[PDB]
Amino acid sequence: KPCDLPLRLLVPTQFVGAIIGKEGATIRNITKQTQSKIDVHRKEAAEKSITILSTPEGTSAACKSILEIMHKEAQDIKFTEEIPLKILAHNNFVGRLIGKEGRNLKKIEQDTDTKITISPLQELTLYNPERTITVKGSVETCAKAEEEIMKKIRESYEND
RNA sequence: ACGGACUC
Repeated sequence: KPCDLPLRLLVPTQFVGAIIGKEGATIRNITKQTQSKIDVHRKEAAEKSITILSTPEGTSAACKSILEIMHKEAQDIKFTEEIPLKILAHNNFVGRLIGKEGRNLKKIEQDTDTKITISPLQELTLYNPERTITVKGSVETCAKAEEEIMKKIRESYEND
């Protein structure tokens, strides 16, 4: 029933302060409301990883809160550039997400109204096996795409 | 730096 595989996001360092909040208040609320364990590295592109461990539903809820917080802060500081959702996933667990001929990926794109691209295999390194899944859309469409992407990642984890 | 946090 529990899947040990966390959701891992890549977010711009600029927005981590809003995610965590003064004295941890914001992230404290998220982890309480979504019953999740969320890890942000203090030192670590000017992007930082966030690891979210929870049920599928609590994981999607925490991701959606982080996307909402980040979009608000971008508006607050007149940050005009798009902020795609970026999911990290081990190379061993992406073939099911993509599917024969990209079929599964394109279906998620059409179902969620996002544009999803995966980093090229040859950008991996010996000791970084994580591909970057970039999801372009609104807060709402990106959150739905996260739900569908991680279903496929977990399906591969739990079988493959 | 709005850096919070629950083990194995």
